Amino acid sequence: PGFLTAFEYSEKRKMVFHITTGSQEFDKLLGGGIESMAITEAFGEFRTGKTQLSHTLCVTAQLPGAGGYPGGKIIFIDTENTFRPDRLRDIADRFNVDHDAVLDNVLYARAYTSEHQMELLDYVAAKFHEEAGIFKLLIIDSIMALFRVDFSGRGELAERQQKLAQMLSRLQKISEEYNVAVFVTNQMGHILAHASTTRISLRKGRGELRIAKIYDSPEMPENEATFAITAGGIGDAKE
Amino acid sequence: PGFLTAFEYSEKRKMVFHITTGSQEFDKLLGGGIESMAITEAFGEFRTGKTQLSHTLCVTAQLPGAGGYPGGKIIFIDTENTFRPDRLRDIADRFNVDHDAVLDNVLYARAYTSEHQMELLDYVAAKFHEEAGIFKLLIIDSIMALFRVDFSGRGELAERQQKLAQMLSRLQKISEEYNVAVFVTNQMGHILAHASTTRISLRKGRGELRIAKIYDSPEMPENEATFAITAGGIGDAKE
Amino acid sequence: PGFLTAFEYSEKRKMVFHITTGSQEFDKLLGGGIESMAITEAFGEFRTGKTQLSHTLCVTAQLPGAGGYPGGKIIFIDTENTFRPDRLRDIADRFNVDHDAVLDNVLYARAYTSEHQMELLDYVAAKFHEEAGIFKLLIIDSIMALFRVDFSGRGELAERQQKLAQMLSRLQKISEEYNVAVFVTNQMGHILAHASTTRISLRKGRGELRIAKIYDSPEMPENEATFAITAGGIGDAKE
Amino acid sequence: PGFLTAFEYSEKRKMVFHITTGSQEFDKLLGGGIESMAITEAFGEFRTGKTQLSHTLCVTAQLPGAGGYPGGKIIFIDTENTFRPDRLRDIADRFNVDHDAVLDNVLYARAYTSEHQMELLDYVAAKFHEEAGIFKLLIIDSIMALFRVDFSGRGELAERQQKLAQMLSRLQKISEEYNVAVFVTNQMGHILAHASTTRISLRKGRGELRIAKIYDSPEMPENEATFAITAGGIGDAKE
Amino acid sequence: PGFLTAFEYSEKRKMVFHITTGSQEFDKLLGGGIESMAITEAFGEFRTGKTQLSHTLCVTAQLPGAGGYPGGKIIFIDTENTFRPDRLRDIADRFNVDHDAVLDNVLYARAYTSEHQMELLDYVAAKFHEEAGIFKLLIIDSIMALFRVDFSGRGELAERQQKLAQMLSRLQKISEEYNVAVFVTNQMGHILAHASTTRISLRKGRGELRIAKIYDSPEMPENEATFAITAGGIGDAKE
Amino acid sequence: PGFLTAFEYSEKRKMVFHITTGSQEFDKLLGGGIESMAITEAFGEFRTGKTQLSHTLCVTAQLPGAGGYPGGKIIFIDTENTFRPDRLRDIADRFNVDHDAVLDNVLYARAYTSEHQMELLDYVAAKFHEEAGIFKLLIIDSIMALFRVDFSGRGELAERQQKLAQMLSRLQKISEEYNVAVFVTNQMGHILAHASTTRISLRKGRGELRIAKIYDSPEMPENEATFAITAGGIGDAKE
Amino acid sequence: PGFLTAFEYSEKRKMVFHITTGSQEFDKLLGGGIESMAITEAFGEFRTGKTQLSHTLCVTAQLPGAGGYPGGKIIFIDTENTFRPDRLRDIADRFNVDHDAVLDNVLYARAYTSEHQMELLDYVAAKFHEEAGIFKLLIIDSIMALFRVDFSGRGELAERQQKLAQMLSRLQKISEEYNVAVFVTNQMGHILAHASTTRISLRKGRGELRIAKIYDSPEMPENEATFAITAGGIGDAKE
Amino acid sequence: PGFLTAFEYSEKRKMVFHITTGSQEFDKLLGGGIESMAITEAFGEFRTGKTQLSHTLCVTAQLPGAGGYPGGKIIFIDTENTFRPDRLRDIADRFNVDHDAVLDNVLYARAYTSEHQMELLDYVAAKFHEEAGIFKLLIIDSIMALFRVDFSGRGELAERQQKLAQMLSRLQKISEEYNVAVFVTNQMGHILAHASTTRISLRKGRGELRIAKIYDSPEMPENEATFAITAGGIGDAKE
Repeated sequence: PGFLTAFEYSEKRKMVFHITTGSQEFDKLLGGGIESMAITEAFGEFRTGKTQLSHTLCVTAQLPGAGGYPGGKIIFIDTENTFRPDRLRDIADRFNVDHDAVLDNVLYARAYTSEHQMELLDYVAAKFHEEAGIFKLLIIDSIMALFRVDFSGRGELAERQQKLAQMLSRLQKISEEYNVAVFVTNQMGHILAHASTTRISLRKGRGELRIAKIYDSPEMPENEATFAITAGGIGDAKE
Repeated sequence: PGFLTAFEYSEKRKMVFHITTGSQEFDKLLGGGIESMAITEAFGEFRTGKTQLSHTLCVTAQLPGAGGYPGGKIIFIDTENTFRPDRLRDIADRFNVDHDAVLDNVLYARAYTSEHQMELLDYVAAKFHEEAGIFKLLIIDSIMALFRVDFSGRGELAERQQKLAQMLSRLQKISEEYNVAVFVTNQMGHILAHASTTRISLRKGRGELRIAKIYDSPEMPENEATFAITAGGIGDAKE
Repeated sequence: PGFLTAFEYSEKRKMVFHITTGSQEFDKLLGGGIESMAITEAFGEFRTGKTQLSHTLCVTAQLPGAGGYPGGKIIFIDTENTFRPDRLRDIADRFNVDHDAVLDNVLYARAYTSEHQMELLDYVAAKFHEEAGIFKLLIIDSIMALFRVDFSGRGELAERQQKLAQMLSRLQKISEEYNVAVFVTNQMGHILAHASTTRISLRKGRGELRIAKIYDSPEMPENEATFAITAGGIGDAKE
Repeated sequence: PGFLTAFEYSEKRKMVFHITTGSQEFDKLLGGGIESMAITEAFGEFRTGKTQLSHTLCVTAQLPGAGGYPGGKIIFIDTENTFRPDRLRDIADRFNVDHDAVLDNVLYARAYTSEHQMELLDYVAAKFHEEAGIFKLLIIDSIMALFRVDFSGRGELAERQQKLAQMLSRLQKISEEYNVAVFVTNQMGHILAHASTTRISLRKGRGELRIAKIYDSPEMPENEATFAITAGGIGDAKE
Repeated sequence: PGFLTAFEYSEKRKMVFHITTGSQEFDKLLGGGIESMAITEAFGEFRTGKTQLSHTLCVTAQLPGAGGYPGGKIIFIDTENTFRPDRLRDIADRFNVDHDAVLDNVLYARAYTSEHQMELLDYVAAKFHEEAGIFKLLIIDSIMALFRVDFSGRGELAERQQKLAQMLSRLQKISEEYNVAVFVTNQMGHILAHASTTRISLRKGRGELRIAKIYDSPEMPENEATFAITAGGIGDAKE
Repeated sequence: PGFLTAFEYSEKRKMVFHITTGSQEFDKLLGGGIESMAITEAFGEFRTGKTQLSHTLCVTAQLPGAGGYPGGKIIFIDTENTFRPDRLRDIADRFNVDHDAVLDNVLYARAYTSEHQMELLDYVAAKFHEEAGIFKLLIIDSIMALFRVDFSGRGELAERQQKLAQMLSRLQKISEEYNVAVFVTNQMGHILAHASTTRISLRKGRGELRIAKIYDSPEMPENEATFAITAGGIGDAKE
Repeated sequence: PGFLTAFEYSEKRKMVFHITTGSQEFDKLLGGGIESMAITEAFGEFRTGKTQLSHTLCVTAQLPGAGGYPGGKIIFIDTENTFRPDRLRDIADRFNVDHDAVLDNVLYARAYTSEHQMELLDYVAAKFHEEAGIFKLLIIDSIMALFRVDFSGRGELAERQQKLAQMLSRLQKISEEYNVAVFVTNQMGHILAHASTTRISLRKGRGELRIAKIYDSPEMPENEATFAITAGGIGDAKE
Repeated sequence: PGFLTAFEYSEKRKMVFHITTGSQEFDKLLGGGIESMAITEAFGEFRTGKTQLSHTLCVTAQLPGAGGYPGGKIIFIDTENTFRPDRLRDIADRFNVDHDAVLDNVLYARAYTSEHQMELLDYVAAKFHEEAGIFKLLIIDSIMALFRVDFSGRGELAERQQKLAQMLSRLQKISEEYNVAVFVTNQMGHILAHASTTRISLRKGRGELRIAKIYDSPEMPENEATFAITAGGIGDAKE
């Protein structure tokens, strides 16, 4: 049938793995961190760490971890142009790992147009459908931002909202079907809400520390998560 | 004739069966719980149990019960992505039933687009028309939510309201004609009102307990229903 | 000629028969109750008896009565889905009549779409044109309600008001031409006014009793009608 | 020529005859009552006698009267559905005339649609063009009312005002050309003003009596007309 | 050439003749009365004599008068339907003239539609082009009034203002080219202003007398004209 | 080349001649009066002399005058219909000239439509291109007025402003190219401004005298011109 | 390549020559006066000298001057119609030069339509492309003014702004490519701003003197320029 | 694949070179100055140095400097028309370099239309794709300004915003792919924001000095940069 049983489905959910934020109190809000078969969004301020974090996971998703997560290659479509391999080699250190590796470990792609972006997504698939079990994360930062662009004024939102979900769906179908963890940064019943299953909001608690909270995610705790940031990516906020 | 007699019709209504909410005072508002040949809606808050309940019935509709209700397979189209087989095996327990069963007992399907959703509904039929008397519940949560999406702004509601009922009708025609009990969660003379014969409103009475009320349903009692929630699904609220 | 004489017409009006409301003071407002060759509308509140009454007449129109009214079969198109054969067998009693009869005595049909509804009306005809003198009532509750649905927002009322009367005319042409009594419930120079020759408004006078009044009908009395309701349908309100 | 001389025209006006209202002080406002080669309108309240009067003339136009008016057959297109042959036989009495006659004396036709209505008018002609001098009155009550219906909202008045006069002209061309007296009831430089040469306004002076006045008619008197109503139609209001 | 010289033109203006209003102080405002090769308009109140006057000239234009005006046949297109040959025979008297004559002396035509009206005007021509020097007046009352009708709401004035002048021009081209005197009644840089060369405004000075003034006409005097009205048409207002 | 030199152009400007207003202090504002190779406009009140003046020049442009102006034939397109040969013969007198002459001296043409008007202008050319040096003035009064007519409401000004200049250009191209003096009366960066090189405003200084001023014209003096009017056209205002 | 080097470009800029305003303090604001390979605009009041100045340069651009400017022929497209060869011969004097020369020295062309204007510009080219180094100035006064005309109301600015720059570009391409100095008068990020490289604003300092300032031009000084005007064009303002 | 690895990408970023502003405290804000594989924008006031700076870099990008930047040819598309080779030879001095060189060192192109501009950009490519490593800077000042032009009013921004990014993308694809440093001046989630990776805002600190700040750029410091300007381009602001 065009669908499977509950059992046969939970057969799959046993392959749900979390990718560490690199911040224990942050991973706790996500009860593990980034999840698979689920698009996760990054809510923030003008100056947010989402861009920083993206790299962090560019690696964590290589370091084996909890739940017997092996670690795997990655795809980093960069709409904005803030990707910095240099930041990577700066992190692999805090995790004591070969430089050329982490880098040989991340797939990079610049998103220019809002058609290019999906020109890409429909390709990310092929590479996932080619071989499987290798790619554990699909990080696109930021997805939206590039769409507010090619729009035809506040009169053609209709070609945008239509196009936006025409893909955000194709993004969902990837996540759960190919089993990976898709991360996404941006600054916006909004189509990119039901779309993303977990939404993290970010605020700054005075330079060093950052407060991560949830806007809407299954079993969402009322408490916040205090985390810090440094060269070595994201980590715990000590005394 | 393109229609049957009153007698010949009441011949059918004798096959109307209720599926337990798992909460006596809740089943009383529905005078049995979920009904057949009738779409039932779930009104709620940002954080409602409708999503939880859906699973509850994912099972109750397997446990034989009142009115000589046998129990049967099910179809759970999930628009939102909050279906959790794990929650099931956690309930079958409170009802002392084989795990692999309950699961082998539920048909799962993810709704991605608002066309996909009906691509599905027109199929749910085929499986119902293939063999009969097996499927006792059609649970779609949430039906609407996925439609507020593919819409073309607040200018093309016209393609939406048109499309929405183009199906909500096809949903009705299933319920009564194939005799099953269709449950539906959402958060909205509104097309999805005459559409659904029974509308349940949900409010939270301080974490543990929840107050279920009726917005509009035949022989609707003025009183509310106090029920609780736990791992084992929905149940009665004790002292 | 495409029309007949006054005499030849009054030849027909001698076949005008009233169908009892089951409430003497109610039948008096209608000077007999429901009339033939005339669409009668039911104005009411959120919780009105119109739905209850519909069944009442589902029978009364079988019990011979005043003006030498024989009694006959019936057609109950149900847009809403509140038809209850069970309620019937509960009434035939107060009128001491065979159960299987009353039921074998009513033609049932669910209205799903606003096209289906008329798909039906144009058929109700055929059955009336096939044989005559058998069907004494055409009860559609509610006619409107199902139309507020398939509409294309408050911008396409134009396809609705046009479609609505495209039928409400076909409803009139039935009533007078085939000589029957068409009853209709709903909650709205309004097209469904000139359309219906007799309009009854309903208000509730504290649970037990109900006050029926006229909004606009030939020889409309200024006085109201106090009637009650019970399992056995509609009846007089005693001390 | 496509027109005749003044003399040759006054040749025709000598065939102008009035049809009694049955109320002397009313006939005086019209200086005879209803006129020929002239559409007369009936302005009124929710509960007006125009509907009653229509029948009255259904007969008066059979009783020979002033100006050597013979009397003749009639055509009563009924848009509303309030025509009552019974009311006729109740009037012929006050005028001591055969029942079957008065009735055999009136041509009846129900107007359903706003196209039907004219489907009729263009036929009323044929019967007038067939033989002449027999039909002395063309009573359509109400003309407008049925048009406010098939309209396409307050946006397509343009198809209505256009259609309305497309006929109200065809109504005029009948009146003067075939020489008859067309009466019309309704409740509205308005197209149906220049259209109707004589406009009578109606108000109620406490149940029994009614006050008829003129809104706009050649040689319109400033005074009103006090008339009464009973089973025998319209008559004078005594002490 | 497509035009003539000033001399050759004044050759024509020597054929300019005035048609008496029947009121000396009125004829003085027009310095003779109605003029030829010039459309004259009649401005008035709800109850104006313009309709009365029209007949007056229906005759005066037969009585030889000043400037050696012979007198001639006439064309009275009647949009409104207030033409009364009877009123004529009532006037020919005050001018001591054969009845059958005056009447045999006026050409009558009812204007029904706004297309009919011009269907006529383009014909009035033919009769004027056929033979000449016979028809001295073209009286159309009222020209406008019939146009406010067939209009398509206040949205299609564009088909009206366009159509209106499409003719009012054809009316001008008649007046000066065929040399006659066109009179026109109505109640409105307005297209029907430059159109009409002489505009007379009418007010009522207490039943018997009427005050005629000018709104805009070559060599327009500041003074008014006091005139009366009776069976014999329009005349002077004595002590 | 598609243009000539400055010298070769001043070769032409030596043929620039003024046509007397008949009022010295008026001719001074125009430093000669009407000019050639230049459209002159007449701004005024409801009751202005522009219409009177038009005739005045109908002659002055025949009387040889200053700058060795010979005098010549003329073309008087009359949109309004106020041209009066009689007024001419009344002026030629004050200038002691043959009557039949002045008249044989003016070309007359009535403007009916706004298409006719230009139907004419494109012809005035032909007569100017046929022979030259004969026609010294092109007087059109009023140009605009006839255009406010055929317009399609305040929505189609676009067909009007477009059409208006489509000609007012063709009017300019005549003036300078054929060397004549075009006079124009009317009552309005307005298209008919850059269009007309000299704009004269007119006000009334108590019946007898009139005050002519300039709205916008090369070397426009701040002072006004006091002139009078009589049968003999326009002249100086004495003590 | 479709472009040249910086060197090869400065090769051209050595041919940049200024054309004297005839006012030293004015030439200083322009550091020489009018420039080449650059459109210069004239901002002013209702009564501005821009029209006067145009002639001034009609000559200055013939008088050799600073920077070894030889002097050359000129093209004066006149939209407005205020060009006066007479004013020229009045200036050549203050510069002691042959009259017939200065005039034989200026190319004249009247701009009638906004299509004609460019019909011209695309021709001014041909004459510049034919032979070179002869024409040193392209003076169009005023460019805009004629465009506010043929526009289709304030609704079709879109055909105007589009058309306006469709040319103002073709004007730029002339200036720099053929090396000349284009002067332009008018009265308005406005398309005719980036368009013109130097914008001069003009105010009047009491009849005799005028104050020239800059609105926006490379190296624009904060100071103003006091200049006078006389028959001999523009000159310095003495004590 | 349609994209490269992180390593293989950082392989490229090692070719990222900065081009000196000529102002140390300015280069510090950009941590080197202009960057490569990155469009840099210049925010300013009516009178900003962006135009001046453009030349400065027209050279600096020839002087070898930090990070082992060799120096190379350049492309200066000039929309505005303020490019001054003379200013160059005035700068090469402060950097002691051959004049003919610096100039032979810059590629010049005037942007006329908003289609021309891109007609160019798609060519700048060809010259970059022809040979590589020679052109180190692509300076377009100003990009926007020329677009506010050909727009079709505030109604067709839709053709503009669409067209604008249709290129600003093609500009990005050049920068990073061909490795150069694109500088851009102008005065405006705005499409030309995500578009440009580094945005510099400019304010004037009293004639001599200028304060450069950042509006939005990766690792944007809160501090400002005080720099000066002179004939020799941009430089440091001393005591």
